Amino acid sequence: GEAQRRKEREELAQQYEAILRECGHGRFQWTLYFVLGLALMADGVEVFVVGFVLPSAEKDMCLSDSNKGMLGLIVYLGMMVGAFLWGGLADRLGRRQCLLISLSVNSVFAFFSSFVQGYGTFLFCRLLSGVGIGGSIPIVFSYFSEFLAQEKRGEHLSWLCMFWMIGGVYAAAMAWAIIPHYGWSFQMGSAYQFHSWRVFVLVCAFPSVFAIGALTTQPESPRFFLENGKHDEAWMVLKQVHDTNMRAKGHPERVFSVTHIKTIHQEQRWGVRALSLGGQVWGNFLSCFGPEYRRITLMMMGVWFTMSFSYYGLTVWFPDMIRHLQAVDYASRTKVFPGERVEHVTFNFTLENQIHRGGQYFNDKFIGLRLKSVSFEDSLFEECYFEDVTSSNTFFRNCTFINTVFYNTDLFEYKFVNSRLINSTFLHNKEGCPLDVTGTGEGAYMVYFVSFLGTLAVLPGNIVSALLMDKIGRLRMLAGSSVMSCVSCFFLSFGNSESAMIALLCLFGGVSIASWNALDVLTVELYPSDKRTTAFGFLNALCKLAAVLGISIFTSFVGITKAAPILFASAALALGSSLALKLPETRGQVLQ
Amino acid sequence: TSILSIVYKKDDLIDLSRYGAKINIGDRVYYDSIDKNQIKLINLESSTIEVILKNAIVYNSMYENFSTSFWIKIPKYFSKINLNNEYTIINCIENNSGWKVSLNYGEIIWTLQDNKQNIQRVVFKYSQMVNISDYINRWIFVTITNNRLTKSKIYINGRLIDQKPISNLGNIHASNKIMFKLDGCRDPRRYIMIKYFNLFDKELNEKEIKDLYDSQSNSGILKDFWGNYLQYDKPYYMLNLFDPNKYVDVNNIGIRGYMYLKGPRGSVVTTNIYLNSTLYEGTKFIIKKYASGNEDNIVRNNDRVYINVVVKNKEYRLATNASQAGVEKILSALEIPDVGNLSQVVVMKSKDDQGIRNKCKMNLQDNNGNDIGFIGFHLYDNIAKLVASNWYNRQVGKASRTFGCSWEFIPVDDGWGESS
Ligand SMILES: *[C@@H]1O[C@H](CO[C@@H]2O[C@@H](C)[C@@H](O)[C@@H](O)[C@@H]2O)[C@@H](O[C@@H]2O[C@H](CO)[C@@H](O)[C@H](O)[C@H]2NC(C)=O)[C@H](O)[C@H]1NC(C)=O
Ligand SMILES: *[C@@H]1O[C@H](CO)[C@@H](O)[C@H](O)[C@H]1NC(C)=O
Ligand SMILES: *[C@@H]1O[C@H](CO)[C@@H](O)[C@H](O)[C@H]1NC(C)=O
Ligand SMILES: CC[C@@H](C(N)=O)N1CCCC1=O
Repeated sequence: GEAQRRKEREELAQQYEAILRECGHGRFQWTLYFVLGLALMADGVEVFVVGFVLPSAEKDMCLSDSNKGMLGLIVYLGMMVGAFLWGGLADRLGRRQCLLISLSVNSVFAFFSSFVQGYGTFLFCRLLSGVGIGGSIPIVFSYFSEFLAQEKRGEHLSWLCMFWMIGGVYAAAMAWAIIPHYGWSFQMGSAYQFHSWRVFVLVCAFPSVFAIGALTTQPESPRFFLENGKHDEAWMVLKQVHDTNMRAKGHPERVFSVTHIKTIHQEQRWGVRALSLGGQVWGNFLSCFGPEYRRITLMMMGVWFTMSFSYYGLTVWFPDMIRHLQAVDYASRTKVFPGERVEHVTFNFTLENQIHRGGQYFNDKFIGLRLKSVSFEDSLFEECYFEDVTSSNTFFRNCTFINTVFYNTDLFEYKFVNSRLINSTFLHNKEGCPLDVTGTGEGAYMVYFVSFLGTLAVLPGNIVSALLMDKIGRLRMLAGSSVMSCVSCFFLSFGNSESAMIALLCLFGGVSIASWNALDVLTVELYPSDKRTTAFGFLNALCKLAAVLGISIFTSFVGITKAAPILFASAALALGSSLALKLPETRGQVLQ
Repeated sequence: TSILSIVYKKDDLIDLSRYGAKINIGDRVYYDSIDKNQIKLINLESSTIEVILKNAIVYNSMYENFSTSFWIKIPKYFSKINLNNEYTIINCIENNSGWKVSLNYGEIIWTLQDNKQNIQRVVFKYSQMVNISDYINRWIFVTITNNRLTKSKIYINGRLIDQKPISNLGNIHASNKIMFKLDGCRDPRRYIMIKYFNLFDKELNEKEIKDLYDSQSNSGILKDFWGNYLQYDKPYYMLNLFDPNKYVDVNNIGIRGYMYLKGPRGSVVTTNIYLNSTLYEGTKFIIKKYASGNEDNIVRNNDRVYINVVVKNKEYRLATNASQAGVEKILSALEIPDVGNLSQVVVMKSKDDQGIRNKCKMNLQDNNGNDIGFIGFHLYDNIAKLVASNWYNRQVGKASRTFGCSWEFIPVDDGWGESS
């Protein structure tokens, strides 16, 4: 029984490879390459949106701690759910069908989140958008693989990873060109406000819609038709590839010589259909953990988890350390004035990064002043008057207020820590958040630039991988890039300034991309066509879970020491490379 | 049934009951100009009131039931010196035996002591961190009943607050002379107001307490926020009882302008002494007499008056166009001479049709004596705009719960101490 079915798969794979060789490489493959590249560009764009809009969304939504982190981590949870779901559904519904459904869901919920005003609703919309976009990479790679001959499969598949970097560059450029315009205050509904980061969200939701539009004009992969017992349309699609390729070549007169293709023999209503689909998907998932594929699946799990953990941890660690260094430099410049006695005189000023200690102000009226990181300590205010006071990161600690009036000020109760107020009046308090929300200004610009630089770092290695994939191999490229990633991880200690962090980020990003390409190609080539999307989606869900874990662990380690992130990244990458070196070789083989 | 009843008379205090209790008053005891029957006692030695009963009415028995009643006004406690500072205000204790009433920070205490030095205490507690208080610097009707067989109970404004058994207490003696002086107060600037002190030789039940409350409430006269009489030619801040976190404000002058409820209110804080809400916010409402023939400045029920409105220390008039869309039509503040025939006249209402005392309400009416309706607020596109409507009258006729037709007048008072 098993031998006959194995022989049938082998002969089907060999005839499919012969047909693909006869059709040849040409315009059809490049058209599908661009379409799936747009589909991958959508995924590449999706991972930057929350990180770029958080500085404005914290003030525009009164976002506290334990809410910014969940917003940052929600896209990966959504991706983890969606990757598994769509990878399971793609082996029973079709690669193109599930890709259209997932991309449409992502587009719809990304459009919905751009107008959402609340936080929990924003969390739900972003989680659903992550679910929609999670299934992009597995389906796209498994869909493009089934149109390539064995002569150049690593090269043509590794060329498909340029669009992820293109999407990252697009996101960085859009953030640089849209977000800094804080003046935009479009008003539709008095209770609601439309800022620039929502426009950025719209522009970042655009490429998924473009991907859907491009994908609507492509045909289903013939291999999925052949596996499911559908022979006529697989022949039609292969023929269409033939005419497109040879018409582009310049010989639109030859005939598709293939007549018959061997096909795998196939052996309340809504609930029954759902139960059948779930059972079949579970069967595919369990057969992924079968006697034939059990060493392979665990080794792939190890490699995916380790590389995802290290990569996402370091990628979230670099900007956090740049911010920490900037904060340390800012706190080093703080001015201190211990003690000052002030008599009747009006006060206007704008003070930044100052601490006034032991002040004694008698009958002082403070009119129209802006405070940024200004702290009054051990001060006494008597018969004072605060009018038109706007403050950020300003606190009154150990202060005593007597007969003072706070008119038209945003000095809320959380800004008086361990203070004593006697006979004081608060009148016409400005509208504001109940707690602190911090403030981000011009320093956003460089952030975009930094992101851009990181994405550009990817550009060289990709080329090299795409130009060398079939020359050395998937295993050797994967190992030789993971080893360099580990070396760059060790080299992290030799940097403590912002420029050093930027250079280190560029080095790591330019080094790890070849390993990621190799893992993608190897995962595509190591599974049968009736389990390719299921296995790829399960491994991608594992990748997203490792991304969550690594991001949390590496962000919890900022400002403490530079040894823990280095140790974690190096150990994980060494384990991943060691596990990857034990994988089988798939170069020079038919797509079985 | 009353043994002691101190009432004001021609420059003295006289006992209404047929006992002729001797009353002597110190040289620093004050009297309010409008309501001389209210007595002010300050924290001094000369600010004293002695009342001497007869030997035949001195409480010396031990099954004898008795009750007391009075009205008290206590200013706000401003600083920590008042904390843990229980001070006696009324004393009838001799040889460590009798009855007494005292005040502490947010507490009114009744104390009974017999010859065996056993103390029984009944306390009424009111907070000071509330946004708007029903007791701070406002008149409070306190009535205390003592049944030697069952219990001793205290009633604030006619409702029971606390009750404690006294069956264990033995024979209670009482002084021949009763005290009215602040005793034991460390605060040198603390005063009280008391009025309408009555004593009865039997335990009052809820019914007689309620009738005494209504009889002494003076239901036919309008009252301000502090419980004092409402007067003409005095600026009052306005408070809505249903929506007490917003104050009356104006934006433009004339018919094109409206007055609305703007919020939120401010706060006055003294770091765990009080966290009250600011009462001196908004626009002042002056009352001008129009048809009241009474010579006094006291605003009585059913008086037909005008309402001036203070905007940037300039006086305008309440008026509305009797003819516009809807029943709930906008009120406006406009120049005094340019009003013409717009509806000005406001009827002041304090008690309902049956005579039950309620808060201050205003009924706008036209020149023809047609009820435009009660004054309140209605929400137009998220703005609480002042409107006169007959919807409130319809609900009153149906005995339904009206929403916003009840107002409160807040004059500036020394017992509140807020900075304007
Ligand atoms: C807190 O204030 C009260 C009331 O004073 C008013 O409010 C102040 C904020 C300020 O604006 C004063 O000019 C106001 O008159 C104080 O209590 C009164 O203080 C005055 C002294 O000017 C005195 O004449 C009154 O008798 C006081 N009234 C009472 C009932 O004691 C209070 O002392 C202030 N607290 C402190 C700690 O000074
Ligand atoms: C602020 O105050 C200073 C002196 O206190 C004065 O010279 C200056 O003109 C003021 N600012 C403006 C804008 O007038
Ligand atoms: C500041 O705090 C210290 C203790 O934390 C206290 O001793 C000191 O009195 C405070 N400053 C003033 C002006 O009271
Ligand atoms: C499409 C590329 C994708 C992948 N799954 O290989 N990449 C590249 C860098 C990180 C990542 O998830």
